[PDB]
Amino acid sequence: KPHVSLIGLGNMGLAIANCLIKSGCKLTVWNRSASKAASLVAQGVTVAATPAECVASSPTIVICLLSYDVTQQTLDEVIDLSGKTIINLTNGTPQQAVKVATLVQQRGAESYIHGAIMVPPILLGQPSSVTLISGPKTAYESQKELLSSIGTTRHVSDDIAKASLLDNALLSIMGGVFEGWVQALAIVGKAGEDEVDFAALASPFVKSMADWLPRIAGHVREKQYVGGSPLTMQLEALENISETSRELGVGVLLGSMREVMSEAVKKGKGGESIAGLVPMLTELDKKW
Amino acid sequence: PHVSLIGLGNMGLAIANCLIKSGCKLTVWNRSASKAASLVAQGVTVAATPAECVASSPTIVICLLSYDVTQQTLDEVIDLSGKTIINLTNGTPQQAVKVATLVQQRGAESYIHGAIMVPPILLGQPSSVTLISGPKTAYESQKELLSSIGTTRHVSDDIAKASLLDNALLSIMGGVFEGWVQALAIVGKAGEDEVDFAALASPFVKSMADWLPRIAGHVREKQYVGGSPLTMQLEALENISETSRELGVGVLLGSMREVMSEAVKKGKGGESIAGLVPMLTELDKKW
Ligand SMILES: NC(=O)c1ccc[n+]([C@@H]2O[C@H](COP(=O)([O-])OP(=O)(O)OC[C@H]3O[C@@H](n4cnc5c(N)ncnc54)[C@H](OP(=O)(O)O)[C@@H]3O)[C@@H](O)[C@H]2O)c1
Ligand SMILES: NC(=O)c1ccc[n+]([C@@H]2O[C@H](COP(=O)([O-])OP(=O)(O)OC[C@H]3O[C@@H](n4cnc5c(N)ncnc54)[C@H](OP(=O)(O)O)[C@@H]3O)[C@@H](O)[C@H]2O)c1
Repeated sequence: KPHVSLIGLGNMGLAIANCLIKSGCKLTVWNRSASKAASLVAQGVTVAATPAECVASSPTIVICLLSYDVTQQTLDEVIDLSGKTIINLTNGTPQQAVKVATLVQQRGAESYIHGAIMVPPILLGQPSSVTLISGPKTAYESQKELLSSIGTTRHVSDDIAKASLLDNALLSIMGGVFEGWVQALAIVGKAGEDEVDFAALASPFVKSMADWLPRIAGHVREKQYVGGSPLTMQLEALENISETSRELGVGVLLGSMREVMSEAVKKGKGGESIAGLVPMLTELDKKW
Repeated sequence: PHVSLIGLGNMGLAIANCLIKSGCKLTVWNRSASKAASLVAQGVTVAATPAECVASSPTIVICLLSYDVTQQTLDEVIDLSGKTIINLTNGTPQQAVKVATLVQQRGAESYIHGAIMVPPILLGQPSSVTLISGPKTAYESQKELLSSIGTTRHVSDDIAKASLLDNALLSIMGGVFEGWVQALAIVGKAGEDEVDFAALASPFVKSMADWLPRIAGHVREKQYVGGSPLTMQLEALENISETSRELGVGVLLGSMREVMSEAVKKGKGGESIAGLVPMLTELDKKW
């Protein structure tokens, strides 16, 4: 029954709380909306009135808030972190991880590790469900056992910023997948198809796309841009998705993809593979 | 078995090589005739014109860039009497109906539309699925020939269906690529190995793949309540932009940020990803 504090009782915060409770720990919680602790009071959880009193209560602080900005606001009056390990499970950018690591260090925190939970709340605590962890190996190692309450942790690096870097990279893929999937479902739906039957038909094709991704990552690393699926042809197919959508009276996502491919053609990269879009991104700070 | 092919691009040349490998008597036409050079050794006949290529065989395969190029290339093909047309040219549902009409008007026996769902290098593998729509009988007749490009799947008697499902599947592919390109740009600029990243990512991408049928049920059942609201997802998309700015790396997923923003405005911030589908079905708009 080690003492753990948890800041944030949102969708993911509350799933974290339940995992930590089941693990057999003595849990102090704080949330802006204290009512979100209501389902935890019966399970023997203490609700601290302020972030400060919450952090005082335990040597191990878990944070799972909306964002860095909300994390900075919440930690504002948390003056004393002596002998505390911070486990930050708040989505943010690599520098935001470094910024919170710095905020808690300046306040006497013993250590900081950052975690990206890669599943929705309902999956938290399945050994299958993976959380990526970055920060000092000894710090991970001391929290490993507690952290096993939320599923399998993968320590990806000693660098505090890395779990967030990989988080942002993986959420990029997820964002792209959902954008395409939502566009796919709007088209088949409006045209009077059953979305569940379409999904059964799509799943084998979506698995093939997943299997082509490593080959593409190799192409990117080796700057090998020639294949049988040029950007000119792919752009023509995206334009037909727009027209297909228009024909049905449905809206059109993938605009950034259309824009970056349109410009790619302009710069005489029209004959390159999808791997050729990566240098379009790495060489220019722009929102397509 | 006499087959005519119109189009010797990346996919057209792969089709040609499948049809040769399966013992067709191939006649070809392409705007750039030189693209038939690898086929002349193998005994293929090059026709001077679309008309003379179509004239040469009972069964016509078309694999051109677009509908526009197809109608422009069929401009002086005025006699399809006796011809069965297999159109493997990507296009809209309405374009498939237009070519079917265009080719009927000129005397074609029948017309089927197919959508090849693999790159040329995988064409001819039984694992490679080409969606076919059109008359069952017309498909039944061509099924044997088409076995050369892999496994064909007759999705509907309705000519427009292969192109409907094609556009739907290519939407997913374009999203997946958009995401992957963003991910690779981010981790590459950060000094990570793209191939080691891909190994790490693989389990996670397969997991996303598995989530999609559930989301389809949510869309059909109009069930938009879960533990992953759009406000939370938008916040994460915004962090991908800032992560990218930190690295001096460009950012895609613009239409995804935009539609989620409007969702939040319309009071749908609490909804799941499934709550985006009605944002699209309601309004003709580019996001
Ligand atoms: N599917 C998921 O839910 C999921 C999956 C993986 C990772 N994550 C990550 O987990 C983190 C939390 O996500 P969530 O799903 O728990 O989101 P959520 O349901 O929106 O909860 C957000 C949390 O942030 C707090 N908050 C927001 N604005 C605040 C403010 N201005 N001042 C103080 N507190 C504020 C909320 O307090 P109130 O309760 O008072 O609103 C709540 O505790 C995010 O960074 C997210 O990306 C989530
Ligand atoms: N490549 C793939 O991975 C892939 C996968 C699945 C489906 N497809 C679909 O298959 C079709 C063929 O794609 P592809 O990869 O063969 O594209 P491609 O390599 O761009 O070839 C385009 C073909 O259309 C011809 N063409 C273009 N503009 C023309 C014009 N104005 N007049 C006459 N002919 C013209 C080209 O002639 P020239 O040779 O003279 O330029 C060439 O034969 C497309 O609809 C595509 O979406 C492709």
